[PDB]
Amino acid sequence: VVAEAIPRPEDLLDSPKFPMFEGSTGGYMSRSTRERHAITWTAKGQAKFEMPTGGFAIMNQGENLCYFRKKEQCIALGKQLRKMKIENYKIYRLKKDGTVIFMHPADGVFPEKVNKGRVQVNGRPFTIRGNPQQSELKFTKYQGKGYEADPLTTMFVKARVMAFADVPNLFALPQPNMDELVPAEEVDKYTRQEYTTRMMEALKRVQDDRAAKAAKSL
Amino acid sequence: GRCASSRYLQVLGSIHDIECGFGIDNTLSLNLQIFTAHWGHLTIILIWVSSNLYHIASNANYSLWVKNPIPSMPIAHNIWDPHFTNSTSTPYSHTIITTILIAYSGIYNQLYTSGFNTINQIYKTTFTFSCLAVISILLAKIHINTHSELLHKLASHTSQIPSFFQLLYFLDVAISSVNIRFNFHTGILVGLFSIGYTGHLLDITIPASRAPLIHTSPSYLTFFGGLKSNTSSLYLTDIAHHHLAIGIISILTGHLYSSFRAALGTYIRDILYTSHLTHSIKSLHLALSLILASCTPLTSTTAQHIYSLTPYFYLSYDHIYSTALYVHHSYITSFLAIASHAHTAITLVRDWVAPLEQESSSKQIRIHTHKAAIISHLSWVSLWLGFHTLAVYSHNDTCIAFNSPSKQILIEASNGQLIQQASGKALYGTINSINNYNKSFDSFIHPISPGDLYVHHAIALGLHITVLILLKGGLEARGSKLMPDKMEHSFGFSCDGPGRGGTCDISAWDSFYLATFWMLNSNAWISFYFHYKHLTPRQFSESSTYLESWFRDYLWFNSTPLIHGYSTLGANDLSVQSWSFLLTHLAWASGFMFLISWRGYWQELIDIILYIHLKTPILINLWNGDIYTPLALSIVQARFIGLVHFSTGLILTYPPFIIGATS
Amino acid sequence: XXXXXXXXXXXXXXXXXXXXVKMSPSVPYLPYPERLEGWVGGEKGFDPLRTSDIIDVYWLREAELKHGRICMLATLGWISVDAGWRFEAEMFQGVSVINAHNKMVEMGVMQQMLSIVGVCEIFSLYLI
Amino acid sequence: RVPGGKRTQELGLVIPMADEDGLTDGQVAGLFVIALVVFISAMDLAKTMYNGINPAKFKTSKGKGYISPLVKRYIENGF
Amino acid sequence: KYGDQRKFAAVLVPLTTLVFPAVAMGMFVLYSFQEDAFWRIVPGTKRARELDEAWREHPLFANSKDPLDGLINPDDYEKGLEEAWERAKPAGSTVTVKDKLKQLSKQNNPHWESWRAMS
Amino acid sequence: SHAVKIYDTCIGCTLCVRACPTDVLEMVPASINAAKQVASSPRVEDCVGCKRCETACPTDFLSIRVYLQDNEETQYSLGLDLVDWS
Ligand code: CLA
Ligand code: CLA
Ligand code: CLA
Ligand code: CLA
Ligand code: CLA
Ligand SMILES: CC1=C(/C=C/C(C)=C/C=C/C(C)=C/C=C/C=C(C)/C=C/C=C(C)/C=C/C2=C(C)CCCC2(C)C)C(C)(C)CCC1
Ligand code: SF4
Ligand code: SF4
Repeated sequence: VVAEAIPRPEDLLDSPKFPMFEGSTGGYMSRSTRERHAITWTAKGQAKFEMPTGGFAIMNQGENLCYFRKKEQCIALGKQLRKMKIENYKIYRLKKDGTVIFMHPADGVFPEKVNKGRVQVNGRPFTIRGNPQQSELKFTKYQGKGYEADPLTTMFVKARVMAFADVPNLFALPQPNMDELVPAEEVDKYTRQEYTTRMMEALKRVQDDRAAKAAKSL
Repeated sequence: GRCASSRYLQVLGSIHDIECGFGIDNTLSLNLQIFTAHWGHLTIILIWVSSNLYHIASNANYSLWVKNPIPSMPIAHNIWDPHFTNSTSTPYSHTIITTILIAYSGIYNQLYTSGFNTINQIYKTTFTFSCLAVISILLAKIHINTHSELLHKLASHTSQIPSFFQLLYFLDVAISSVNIRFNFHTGILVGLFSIGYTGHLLDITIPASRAPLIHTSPSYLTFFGGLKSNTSSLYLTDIAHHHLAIGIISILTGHLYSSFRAALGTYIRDILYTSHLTHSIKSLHLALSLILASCTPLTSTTAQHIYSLTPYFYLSYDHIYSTALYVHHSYITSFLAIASHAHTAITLVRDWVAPLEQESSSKQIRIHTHKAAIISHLSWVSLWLGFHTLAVYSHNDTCIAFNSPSKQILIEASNGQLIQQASGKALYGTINSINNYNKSFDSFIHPISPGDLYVHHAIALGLHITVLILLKGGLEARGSKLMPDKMEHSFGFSCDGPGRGGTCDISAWDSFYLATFWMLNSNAWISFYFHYKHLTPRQFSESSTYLESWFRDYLWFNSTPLIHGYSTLGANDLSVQSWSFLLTHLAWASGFMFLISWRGYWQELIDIILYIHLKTPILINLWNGDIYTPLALSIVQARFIGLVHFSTGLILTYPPFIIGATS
Repeated sequence: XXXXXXXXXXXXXXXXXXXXVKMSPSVPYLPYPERLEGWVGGEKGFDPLRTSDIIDVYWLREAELKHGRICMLATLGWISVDAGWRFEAEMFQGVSVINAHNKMVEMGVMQQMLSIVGVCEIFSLYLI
Repeated sequence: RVPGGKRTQELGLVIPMADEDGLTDGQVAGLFVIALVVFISAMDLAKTMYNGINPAKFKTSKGKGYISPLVKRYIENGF
Repeated sequence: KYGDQRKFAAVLVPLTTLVFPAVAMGMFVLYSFQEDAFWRIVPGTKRARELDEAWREHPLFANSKDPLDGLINPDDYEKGLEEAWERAKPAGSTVTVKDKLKQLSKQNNPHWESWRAMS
Repeated sequence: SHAVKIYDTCIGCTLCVRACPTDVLEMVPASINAAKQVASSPRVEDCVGCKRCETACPTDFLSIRVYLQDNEETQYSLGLDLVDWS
C-alpha cells in the first residue's frame, strides 16, 4: 500500500478535490489544533452526503478530499460512504510536521474482512471468567490490572489457589534467625550451587524437627 | 500529550488511596505511609482539642458559667467578621461589647464534670495538648526514620542462604503484627486508660465537686445508680467505679494473645482457624471495615446514653446541648456504619482470595454461595416494613383528615412495653433494696405509644434497606449475573455501556452511592423521632400516628422562630441559623443537577463554551486549551459531587432547625 | 559467643555454650548487651530492664548526659544556695532554697530562664 | 444581645460575659510559639509523606542501618 | 475589657482566611504545572520511574514484581513438571514443557502501561 | 488509552468490528471456531470507549471486553476536538 501525499490543510486552500460542502462552525478548530485527519475517496456520481461536522455536501465525480479534526469523524464519513457502495476510501492522520500516517484500511483490506498476515493482538486464550483474581496479583506487575496477566501467570495463581486450601498439608515458612545471621554483605561464602544444597539440608532439618515436635502430643 | 481539567477531580478522588499510589511497591511502604498518616491525624485531633480549650479559655465565659450553669449560656468564641454593621450593635453582642457565639458542643459540662474550676487550668491544658501534638509529629518522624534505618540495615543483611529473601515479608512486622497489637490495645489502651481515668476522678473530679473529704478513701467507689438529684447527672463515684471495673476486666482480658513471648498466650490465627471465621486478617481494608463496624455501636450507644443517662453536670438542664449531642453522634455512627460496609465491599474487590468454584471453606465463600437468598430475604423484609408502615400511616392520615381520630389503626407497642416493664421491675427491685433509695434514671425507660411503634418500624425499614443496598453491593462487587466480571474492574467505575439492557450505577461504589441516600434518610427519621419526642412528649404521644402531624405540628410549627430570624423587622441571634438554613437548602438543591443531569449534555456544553473561548479575540492568542483542557466531570466524579452536595445540604440544614426549635 | 545462638532458622537454633556466652560484668547472670559496645561506658555492660534492647542508644546516652549535666549543676546550685551564696543583686533574698523556686517565679526571673532554657533545648531537639 | 427562640425569652436564659480579658497577650504569645513549632513540624512531616521512603539510601547515606534488638525478636516471634 | 483580643483577630482572620488561602491557591496552580505534579496518582511522571527503579535496586525487592517469585529451586520445579508431562503427553505430541511455558508467558498486549515512555 | 481484550469465546461475528466508530478492531485468521477467524484490537489507542463492540457481541458473555481507564485518558480516548494534545 502506498500512502498518498496529503498536504497540510492550511497549505491546500482552494483545491479541486474538495467536495462542494456548505461549511459550518463544526469544522476543525484552527488556531488551537494542528493534528488533522484527512479522508480521500473516488466516487462515480455527485451524490449528496452529510458532513460529520454539520452541513451537507456533494461529492465530485472524480477524486474527493476532506479534512477533519478527529479520526472518529473520518470513520463516520467512511461508513456513510460505504453505505453508498463507495469502497477505496483511505483515511490519513496528518501530524503537525505534515507527516502522513495511513490509518483506516491499514493493510488495504477493511477490518471486517479477514486478511492474511494479521495476528490477534490483545488476545486472551480463555473465557472472560478465566482472568486471575485481582487480590492474587497485589504489588506484582499486575497490581490493579488482573485482566492484563499473561496466561502463564493466570495458571500459576490458579494453581496457588488450588494449593492454598489444603491447610493441614501446607509447609509453614521457618522464622529467620535475625540475630546470628545478617553479617555484612561482603561476608559471604559464594558457592551458589552449594547454597541450594544448604537450602535442602536446612529445610530437611526444619521438617524433621517439626515432625519430631508434632509426634509428642498428637 | 498531557492532561485535561478532570485531572484535579481524578487525583482528589483517590488522594488518600495509598494502595493506588504509583511509587508504592510493597506492603512496607503502604503500612509506613498509613502509620505516618495516623500520627498526623492524631496530631490534628490534639490540635482540635487544644483549639476548643483555648477558645473556652480566651474568648469565652467559663469562669462565669461555672458559677450559675442552669440559666447561663456558654460562649463558643468571639465573632470577628468585617461584613457586620460597623454601626449600631449586632444581635450577638451586648451593645458596645464584642460579638459572641453560644457553644452547643457540650465542652463546658465536660470540663466542669472533669474538675476544671479556673481559666488557668484550661490554659495549661491547651498548652499540654499542643505539646502532645508536637510529640505525635515527632513520633511520626521517629518511626519513619526507624523503618528507613531497618531498610538501610538491609545493606548489612544476608542470610548466607537463598532464604534471605524471606526478610521481605517481615520488614513491616512492627505495623502488621496482630497478636501484640490486640494484647496491648485491649490491655493498656482500654483497661489501663480506664484505670488512669478512675485515678483522675478520685484525685480531682470527686474532690472538686463536694466538701473536703477523707484522703480519697475506697468509699469513693459507690454503686448508687443514676441521676444525682442536685446536678441531674450520674454520680462521679459511680463513674469512677465503672471505669475501675471496666479497666480491671480489660486488663485481665489483655493477657490473651501471644504478644511478646512465644510461650504465653494463644495466637489469633489458631483462634480463628478453629471457629466459624479464619478470614484473611492481613487485609487492611478488612480490619478497617470491622473496626468501623465497632466504632458504630460505640458511637450510637454514646448518642443514646449521653441523653438517657446524662453523665455531665447540668447537661440535662440545657435544652440545646441534649439534642445537638444526640444528633451529632447519631450522624457520626451512621457514617461509620456505612463505612464498614463500604470497606467490606472494597475488601472483597481488592483483598480477598477465593477458592476455585466449590470449596466452601471461607466464611465469605459460604456467604457468596447463597448470596441470592440473603438479598431476596432482605428485599422481602424491606418490602414488608415499607408496605405496612406506609399503609398504616396512610390509614391514620386519611381517617384523621376525615374527622375520625377513633378510626385509626393503633397497634399498642406491646413488645417494647414488656421489655420496659421487665427492666423497670429489675430497677425497682434494685432501688427498693437500698437504704438510700428514691433514685432516678431520667429517660432510660420512656413512655412507649403506638406512635413509637410506627416510628420504630420506619427506622427498622430504613436500616434494613441501607443494609440491603450495602450488602448487595458487597456481595455482587466481584460479579453479578448482569456483569459477571466485576472484580476485574475498579471498585468504582462509570458503567458497562448502554448495551446488554443498560448498565448505569453498576459498580459497588454505585451501591454505596445509592445506600448513602438511605443512610441519610434513616438518620433523618431517627433524629426527627428524637427531636419531636424531645420538644413535646405529650403531643408526640397522642398525635404522631398520622404523618400529617409530623408535617404540621413538628416541621411547619417548629420552624417559626428560625424564619423570623432576619426579616424586615430586625434580626435575632438566630440570623446565622436562618442564613445557613437557606444556604444549605441551596447546597442540597444544587447537587440535584449533578445527580439528575448526566455527563454528555454538559460535555457538549463545555465544548460550546470552549469554542467561545478559542473564538474570543484576546483569549485565543494566550490560551489554546492544550494545557489544562476543560472537560465535563466524569460519571463517577459527577455522582460523588452530587452525593456530597446532597449529604451536606441534608445534614447541615438540620442544626439550624434544632437551634431555632430548642433555644 | 557474641551471637545469641548459631543457626540458619529460629526453629532449629543451636544456642551458644553456656560457659562461652559473653555475659555482663555488672550483672554476671545476664548476657552482655551487644548494642552498648562502642559507647563510652560499655565496659561495665549494665543494662538490665533491657531499655537499650528497644531504644537507640544514641537517645539514652543523650538522655543520660543531659540528666547528669543538669544534676551536676543542680547539686552545686542547691549546695551553694543552701550554704548561702545569693546573687549580688537584691531581690534575691529567698532566705531558703526550698522556697526559692516559688519565690522567684513570683518575682518574674524564672519565666526568663525557662525561656532561655527552652530555646536552647529546642535547638537541642533539632540537634538530637 | 437580641435573643431568639421561645425558650430563651420565656425562661430568661442569659449569656454572661466576663468583664476581664480572659488570657493576657503574653499567654496567647506563649501558645503561638508552640503552635508555630507544631506548624514547622507538620510541614516537615507533610514533605516526608509526600516524598515517601527512599530505598536507595543504602548506596549513598552513611552508617549501616540498625534493627533494634526487640524488632528482631518481633520478626522471629511470628506475624 | 472583654475585648482586646480583637487585636489578634484583626490580623489573624484576614491573614488566614484571605492571604493564606490566596497564596495557597496560587502555589497550587503553580505546582500543577510542574513535571512532578501529582506524581503518585498521575501516570507517567519522572519521580514515579525513579522511585520504582530505586525499589528495584534494593537487594530484597529485586524480583518483587514477578508474580512467579518464590520458587526456591526453579530447576527442580521445571524438571518435575517436565517429568509429569512426559507420562501424560498425548500420543505423539510434539510440544515440550519448556517452549509451552515460554509461549504461555509471551502474550501480545502492546497497549499496556505504554505511559512509561514520556517521563 | 483503554484496554480492549478479545477472548477465545469469539466466533468471528465481525459485528464488533463493524460497530467500532474509530477502527480499533479487526478480523484475524484463527482456528478456534467454525468461522476460522477471531477479532483483534491492534489500535486501542484510538478506542474512545463507547462499548458499542460489547453491545454487538452475541456470545453468552462478551468475547470482547473493554476496560475503562480514566486516569489513563489520552486525546484520542477522550475524543478531543477543540483542543490538540500534540
Ligand atoms: C438550586 C440548585 C441549582 C443551581 C444553583 C443551578 C445552577 C445552574 N444551572 Mg442547574 N439544575 C438543577 C439545579 C440547580 N442548577 C437541577 C436540579 C437540574 C435538573 C437536572 C438542573 C439542570 C440544569 C441544566 C440542564 C442546565 C442548568 C444550568 C445551570 C446554570 C445556569 C444558571 C447560571 O449560570 O447561574 C449562575 C449560577 C448560580 C448558582 C447563580 C448564583 C450564583 C451565586 C449566588 C453568585 C456567586 C457566589 C459567589 C461568587 C461566592 C463565591 C464562592 C465562594 C467559594 C467564594 C447554573 C450554573 C444551565 C447551564 O449551565 O447553562 C448555562 C443548563 O444547561 N441546570
Ligand atoms: C404468581 C405470583 C407470585 C408469587 C407466587 C410470588 C411469590 C413470592 N414473591 Mg413475588 N412478585 C410477583 C408475583 C409473585 N410473587 C410480581 C408480579 C412481582 C412484581 C411486582 C413480584 C415482586 C416481588 C419482589 C420485589 C419480591 C417478591 C418476593 C416473593 C417471595 C416472598 C413473598 C412476597 O414477598 O410476596 C409479596 C409479593 C409482592 C410484593 C409482589 C406483588 C404480588 C403480585 C401483584 C401478585 C400477582 C399474582 C398474579 C397476578 C396471580 C395471577 C393468577 C392468574 C393468572 C390465574 C415469594 C416467593 C420477595 C422475595 O424474593 O423474598 C423471598 C421480594 O423481595 N416478589
Ligand atoms: C418483617 C417483619 C417485622 C419486623 C422487621 C418488625 C420489627 C419490629 N417490631 Mg414488629 N410486628 C410485625 C412485623 C415485624 N416487626 C407484625 C406482623 C406484627 C403484628 C401486627 C408486629 C407487632 C409488633 C409489636 C406489637 C411491637 C413490634 C415491635 C417491633 C420492633 C422491636 C422488635 C420486636 O419485638 O419485634 C418482634 C418481632 C417480630 C414481630 C418478628 C415477626 C416476623 C413475622 C414473619 C411477621 C409476620 C407474622 C405473621 C403476620 C403472624 C401471623 C399469625 C397468624 C398465623 C395467626 C422492631 C422494629 C415493638 C416495638 O417497636 O415497640 C417499640 C412492639 O412493641 N412489632
Ligand atoms: C535518667 C537517667 C539515666 C539514663 C537515661 C541512663 C542511660 C544509660 N545508662 Mg545509666 N546510670 C544512671 C542514670 C541514667 N543512665 C545512674 C543514676 C547510674 C548510677 C547507678 C547509672 C549507671 C550506669 C551504668 C553502670 C551503666 C549505665 C549504662 C547506661 C546506658 C544503657 C542503659 C540503658 O539502656 O538505660 C537507659 C534507660 C534508663 C536509665 C531508664 C530507666 C528509668 C527507670 C524506669 C527508673 C527506675 C529507677 C527508679 C527511679 C527507682 C525506683 C524508686 C523505688 C521504687 C526504689 C544508657 C546510655 C550502661 C552503659 O554505659 O552502656 C553504654 C552501663 O554500663 N548506667
Ligand atoms: C540545674 C541548674 C540550676 C538551676 C535550675 C538553678 C535555679 C536557680 N538558681 Mg542557681 N546555681 C546553679 C545551678 C542552677 N540553679 C549553679 C551550678 C550555681 C553555682 C555557680 C548556682 C548559683 C546560684 C546563686 C548564687 C543563686 C542562684 C539562684 C537560683 C534561683 C533563681 C535564679 C534566677 O532568677 O535566674 C538567674 C538566671 C537567669 C535569669 C538566666 C541565666 C542564663 C542561663 C542559666 C544560661 C543559659 C541557658 C542554657 C543553660 C544555655 C547553656 C547551655 C550549656 C549546656 C552549654 C533558681 C531557683 C538564686 C537564688 O536562689 O537566690 C535568690 C541565687 O542568688 N543560683
Ligand atoms: C518568634 C516568636 C514569636 C512569634 C511567633 C509566631 C510568628 C507564631 C506563629 C504561629 C503560627 C502561624 C502558627 C500556626 C500553626 C498552624 C498549625 C499548628 C497547623 C497545624 C496543622 C497540622 C498539625 C496538620 C497537618 C497535616 C495536614 C492537615 C496535611 C497532611 C499532613 C498533616 C497531618 C501533618 C513571638 C514574638 C510571638 C514570641 C517569641 C517567639
Ligand atoms: S462481536 Fe464478539 S463474537 Fe463476534 S467477532 Fe466480535 S468479539 Fe467475536
Ligand atoms: S469501545 Fe468503542 S471505540 Fe473502543 S473498541 Fe469498542 S466499539 Fe471500538
